[PDB]
Amino acid sequence: ARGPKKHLKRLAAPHHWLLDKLSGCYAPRPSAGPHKLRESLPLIVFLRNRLKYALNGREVKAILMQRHVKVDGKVRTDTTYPAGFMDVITLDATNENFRLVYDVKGRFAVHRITDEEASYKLGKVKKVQLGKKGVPYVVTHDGRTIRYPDPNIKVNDTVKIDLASGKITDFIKFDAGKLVYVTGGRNLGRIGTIVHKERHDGGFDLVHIKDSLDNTFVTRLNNVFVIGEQGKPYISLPKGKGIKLSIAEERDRRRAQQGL
Amino acid sequence: SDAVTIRTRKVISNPLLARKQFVVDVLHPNRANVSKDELREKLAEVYKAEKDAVSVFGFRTQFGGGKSVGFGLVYNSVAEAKKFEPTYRLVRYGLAEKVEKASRQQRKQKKNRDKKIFGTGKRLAKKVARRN
Amino acid sequence: KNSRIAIVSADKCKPKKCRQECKRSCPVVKTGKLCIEVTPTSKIAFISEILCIGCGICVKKCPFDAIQIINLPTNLEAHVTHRYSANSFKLHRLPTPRPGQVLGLVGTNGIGKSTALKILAGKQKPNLGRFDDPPEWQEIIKYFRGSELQNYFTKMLEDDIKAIIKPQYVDNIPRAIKGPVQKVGELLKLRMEKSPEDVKRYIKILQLENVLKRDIEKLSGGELQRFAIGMSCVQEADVYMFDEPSSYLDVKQRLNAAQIIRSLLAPTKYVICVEHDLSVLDYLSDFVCIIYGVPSVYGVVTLPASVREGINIFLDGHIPAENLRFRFSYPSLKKTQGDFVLNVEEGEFSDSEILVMMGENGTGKTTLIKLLAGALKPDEGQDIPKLNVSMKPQKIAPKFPGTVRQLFFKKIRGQFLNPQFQTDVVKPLRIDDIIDQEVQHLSGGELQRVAIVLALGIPADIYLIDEPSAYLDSEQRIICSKVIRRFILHNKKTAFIVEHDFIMATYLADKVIVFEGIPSKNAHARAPESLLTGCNRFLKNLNVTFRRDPNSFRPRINKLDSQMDKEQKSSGNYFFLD
Amino acid sequence: MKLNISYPVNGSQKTFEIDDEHRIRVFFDKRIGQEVDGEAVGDEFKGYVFKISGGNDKQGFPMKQGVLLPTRIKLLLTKNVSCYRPRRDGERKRKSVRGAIVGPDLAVLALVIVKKGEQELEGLTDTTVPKRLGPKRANNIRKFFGLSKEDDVRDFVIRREVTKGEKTYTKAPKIQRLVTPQRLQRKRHQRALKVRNAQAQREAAAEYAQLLAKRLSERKAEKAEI
Amino acid sequence: KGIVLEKLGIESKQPNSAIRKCVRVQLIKNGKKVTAFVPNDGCLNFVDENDEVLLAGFGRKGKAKGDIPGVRFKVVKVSGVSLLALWKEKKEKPRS
RNA sequence: GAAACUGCGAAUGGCUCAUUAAAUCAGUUAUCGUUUAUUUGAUAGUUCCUUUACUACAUGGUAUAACUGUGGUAAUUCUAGA
RNA sequence: AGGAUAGUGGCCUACCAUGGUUUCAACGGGUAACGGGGAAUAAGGGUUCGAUUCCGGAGAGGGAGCCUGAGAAACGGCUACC
Ligand SMILES: Nc1ncnc2c1ncn2[C@@H]1O[C@H](COP(=O)(O)OP(=O)(O)NP(=O)(O)O)[C@@H](O)[C@H]1O
Ligand SMILES: Nc1ncnc2c1ncn2[C@@H]1O[C@H](COP(=O)(O)OP(=O)(O)NP(=O)(O)O)[C@@H](O)[C@H]1O
Ligand code: SF4
Ligand code: SF4
Ligand SMILES: [Mg+2]
Repeated sequence: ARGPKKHLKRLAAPHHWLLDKLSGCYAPRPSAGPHKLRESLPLIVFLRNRLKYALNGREVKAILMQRHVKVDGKVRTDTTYPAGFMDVITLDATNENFRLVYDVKGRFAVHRITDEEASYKLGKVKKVQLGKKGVPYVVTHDGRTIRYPDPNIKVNDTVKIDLASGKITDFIKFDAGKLVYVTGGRNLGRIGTIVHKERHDGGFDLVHIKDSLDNTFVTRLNNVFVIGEQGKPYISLPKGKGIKLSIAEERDRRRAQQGL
Repeated sequence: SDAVTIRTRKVISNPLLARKQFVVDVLHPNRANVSKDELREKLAEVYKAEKDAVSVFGFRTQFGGGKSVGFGLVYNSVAEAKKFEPTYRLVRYGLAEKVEKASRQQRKQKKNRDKKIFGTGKRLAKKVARRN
Repeated sequence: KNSRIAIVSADKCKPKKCRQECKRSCPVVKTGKLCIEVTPTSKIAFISEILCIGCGICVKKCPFDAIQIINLPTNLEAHVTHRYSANSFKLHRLPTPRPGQVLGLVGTNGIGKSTALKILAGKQKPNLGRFDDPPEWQEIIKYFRGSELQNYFTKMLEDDIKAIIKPQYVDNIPRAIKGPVQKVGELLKLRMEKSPEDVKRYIKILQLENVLKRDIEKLSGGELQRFAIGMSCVQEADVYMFDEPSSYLDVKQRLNAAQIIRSLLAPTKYVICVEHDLSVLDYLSDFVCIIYGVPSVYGVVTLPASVREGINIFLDGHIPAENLRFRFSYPSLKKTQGDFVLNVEEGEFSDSEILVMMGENGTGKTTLIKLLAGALKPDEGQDIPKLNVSMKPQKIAPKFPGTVRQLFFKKIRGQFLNPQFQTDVVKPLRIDDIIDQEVQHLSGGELQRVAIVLALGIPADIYLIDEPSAYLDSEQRIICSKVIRRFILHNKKTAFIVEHDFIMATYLADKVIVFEGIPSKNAHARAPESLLTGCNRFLKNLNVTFRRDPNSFRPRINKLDSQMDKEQKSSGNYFFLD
Repeated sequence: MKLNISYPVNGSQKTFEIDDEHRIRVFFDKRIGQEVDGEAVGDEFKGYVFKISGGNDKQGFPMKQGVLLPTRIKLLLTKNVSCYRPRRDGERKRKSVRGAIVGPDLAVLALVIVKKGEQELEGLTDTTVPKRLGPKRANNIRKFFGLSKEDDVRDFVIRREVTKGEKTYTKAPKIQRLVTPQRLQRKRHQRALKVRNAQAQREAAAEYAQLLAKRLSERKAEKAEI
Repeated sequence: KGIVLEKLGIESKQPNSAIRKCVRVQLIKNGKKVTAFVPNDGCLNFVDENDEVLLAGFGRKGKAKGDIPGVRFKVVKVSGVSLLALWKEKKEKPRS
């Protein structure tokens, strides 16, 4: 209707922000940013709902406007800034560090990380082309272009990004024998290393994946994003380890064993 | 009054706002309601920061009686409390004083009148004076 | 709840072409009584008033949309803000004291306006047509919640909106408060708080510079109305009210009064005028707010309109809500008092004829009348009245406890017994309530009508009449004036009529004497000449002109200087179409 | 008709209520901009020469510049053009405006002047307005006094006091488009930044050549083995 | 909702021999001539010629109720009061 | 720090469903037939094309609102000159 | 083959060809028809409703045209006619 939509209601926003139906009509529309609208998570949502630091929007703004907190080690003062997958949220509150990584149920958990891990992040290369004056370049899932890459780095691979500098510290190739995370959709927040790839002419390369318990499954390659070598993940994984328990194991562990 | 017994459950320290945030639970048999002012007087026994520096807000009584739940804050210094706490709570605490000005629709009417005048508007008055 | 009624005439409301469906499908026509009377003919469809039940069935299936549907005024125990008891006046809506703009409040006389003003002030509190218990504000707030006044009235409860009103009547304010010292001087200083400069601006722009050294009691009602407004104005307060400010005052001095009222309005303040106006309400108010009903029975206030539009609807009648119809000799005497030189010239005071006076307030028209009756004077010579003298007072705020009927026994009802007082008023607006009921509780035009009777009441021919337009409007004024003229022309009398109103003078007038000179200095009464030249003389000095409203024959004062105004100044004529 | 005269040099101005049609028979059938002699009008304006700038006719409508026809016509009016001001951005409106041909129906001729005659007028000739905002920008300051470009700006600046009563002071104009240390620092920093960018691009492309060289060595020399 | 036209005396069918006391009504909206029965014992003397009455259908959805030929509507309110309230002496009818 | 100039915003929202039957619409692709303000990340050392004097690059010109004052019209967030 | 659009394209021009739809139901007419997500009822299958809190569409009295902006054919912008 005659241009961009600036407002956004509750309900229209995704289920994995854990937005309660009541206590408001509207939701925070994520601002135009690196990540997409539906996949990403606003900073306000990360603060008041998850971490429980702020109560109101006021308080959130008052926290953000005094610098302190920063995504990618950069000021980032806007309220509804889209913090997406695999982002370092550096805070000065008792030297606390946070990595956004997916959970069992496809949400963003409060997963703390070490001060050494805060240095670097990862990124799935979406295209690699020549820019102006024949200079090749890559582009990650979060738009962080890197000039003068290694010729080994082709499409669908992962890059380790240094944050402090826009550089390629490492790269990992796309095949079996590597630890392989999976985002997007039904099998969102799982790990199973790849068994084998499938070509399919005319788009959509369904990859076959096999977790630690050998409960194999298939997902689409656009939502697949690797991580590291077998038994050597370059990022510290959360509780659950990208396995996904059935409802039986849930009723055994999460409402029987854990009780006092 | 009997027992009283303040219990600050679900304690979170908040370095980024310079405060602590917590759930005040109170056991008050043989008295009607809890009273915020009395809790402000007696919360300094555990934390020690006078009264206005601390703050609190947020309560509700349990069904039946004898008990009250609530959600509250404790800021470290007074200045921080002044700058971070919402403006309306300060009035309740007696620190700030809200300028009780005109009605909302009245202000809107004023705004419309100001829209209807171009520039400063003293020129119009002067023109009228020359006219008569 | 209401009386729905049909209305007919239109642009090519064609009965000849249509095959008359109105007649063909009306329920009242098809059960005996002819409500809608029509044929294939040259004229319009005629439809009755009294018969029409309402329905609106003819409206839907008339082939052209000629016939509309209206709703007539009637009480239905709806709303009711206040009554007194029973077989008495009631009122339904008091409303939006809308701020930042002056609020006109118009109606035919004895309709509630004054009572509503009192209610708004919080002096005479409402009762919802019931016999309330000790301070029942709660209940009344609950009744008029869901609306603006909830806020207003609650504020009033804790006096965070201080009250002030200009009273209806003028003679009561000097008599009630017997001050230690008179003049403008000190009594104004005790009243005012605001500032030193604003009061200077007020008294200066009020063009008085007269009554700075003089006691209030001596002052004529006009210079006195002026003081009343001044005392209301300077009083430091939140609310502001002016209950009929522009009565018996000069045409020039009305406009600047209005523009002093205007002074108070802007910065988040509420103002509420009442007025029976010509077209000087153009400047008084921004939001005109008409009231309708029956005099001294029920009154309903319509939601506010724009001034222009509102005045234009008051004339025709129908509105977006309802429909209120609407439409021998004497020598040159030299008279003095203390701070005045009231001279008079010789004249021809002819038999079986009227005589018209005009002038600025303080031109000496009024004391003349007193001296003619009996008060003081003369030091050299006079002419005693041949006929028995008949007198009209201006300062009317009387006190005859008991009832008006008792006071009517001091006159007589059995003279020229054929209508007279009934021809003044009896069928449309009614006099039953006015003939009963106390005079203490009676309102302006009705109280004035009391004095219009005290004139053609005692046996007398030679008549002294100054300011009957006091507390009356276009409805009550014109017919009353016509009746007065019919009286004194038919049965052979002589009357010295004195008006501030233009229509009440010019529709009567023939011989016109003109007062001239500055207030609290001089006064010269010029001889009776033609109606045109005399009126020019009256208005050349005042420096104001009129415009006859072409459709309805109605006066509209000009805006000090203008394109048409200057033509009138250069030509001379201030009255078209005789 | 009323007249409104204004002398541009002194910055004075006054109205004149001029009745009698014979006194104003010269002004009729003339255009805005044309020069008119005041001797034919009367003795007070003898010697003067008047240029007309604008005017208003009856009902307060202005005279648009050189638009012809002595009648009010409905015209589209946009931003940055006379006899209109837009509220909303790019808002064009149709308004009835009169032409520049002077006729009987006029009310105020907005008369200016050209030459001052033998007789001196009452208001205009004597008084002179103090021109309010003195030169703000540096170059305009330098052109007002006539200081070439080596006299310094801080000492030669247009002034105005402010006597309150108790405690007196004297606030001055800010200057724009003026040299300081700060701007020199900024330009220097800009150039430096550009240089650093260039060097960073030079250093970056060099390593690419070495990596490429290594790729050619390891890969292309390995083809000789098979 | 409708006005009226006149009171009737409807000759009922066999075997149910009586007179039913209905009203001819012209409506507001279309303005069609309709016949309508008046419920309860007595209660025809409440309504008069020309009067705002709110009608309801019988129950049967079109056609006769029981023994009344042509009549396919009853009443509900007259002068906006309800016949049921009037029959049972609860509420009062306004004069106009 | 009112006013005004500039820059943004006012195309979001909120409201109603009259038209509209392969049209809207849902799921589902595609743009290797494209525009994309703004965020987000990268990004033009080579313009005095006589870079031999060429005008200042210690950084230069054209106006113009608010404003002071003179008014026009019955009137609208009408506006004229100086 | 051009023009026009940010663009493909009968979208529109000039020339040339005689096609495209259809009783597996075109074309017309009606709809008290905005389309979905849904709601009511429920053995199972169904039947009726969906103006209405979410997505999408359309229109701000009727039509038509346009300025300005990245974005409108905007209507708490403009323009004319009814
Ligand atoms: N206290 C009272 N007791 C009995 N009757 C009253 C009382 N107050 C008012 N009335 C009646 O109510 C009517 C209207 O009152 P009011 O509002 O004063 O008239 P009004 O419309 O202001 N007249 P005016 O100002 O001359 O146009 C009058 O006709 C009185 O007869
Ligand atoms: N003893 C006195 N000393 C001084 N002045 C007096 C005295 N008595 C009366 N006056 C005033 O002298 C004036 C004579 O004017 P007057 O004839 O009353 O004008 P008017 O016809 O009343 N016009 P208006 O005020 O419009 O009614 C009056 O205004 C009186 O107030
Ligand atoms: S009103 Fe309608 S119906 Fe009655 S006459 Fe005029 S046209 Fe024929
Ligand atoms: S309105 Fe009701 S009554 Fe008056 S005419 Fe039309 S139908 Fe007959
Ligand atoms: Mg009254």
